[PDB]
Amino acid sequence: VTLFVALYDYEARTEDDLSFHKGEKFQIVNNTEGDWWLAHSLTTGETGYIPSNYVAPVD
Repeated sequence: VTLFVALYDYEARTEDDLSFHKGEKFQIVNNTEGDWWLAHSLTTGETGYIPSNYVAPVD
């Protein structure tokens, strides 16, 4: 798999998005439905939407 890392902090605004900190890592569950991706946090174990421009693939 390709994991992703947060480039910036983000505070959730809705019921279905995740709050996360810069440096948090994610496994992406779905990214075929636009620029908001369904992601799974490796810190919290939660799954929810994140803005895809806030993450980068881990080398």
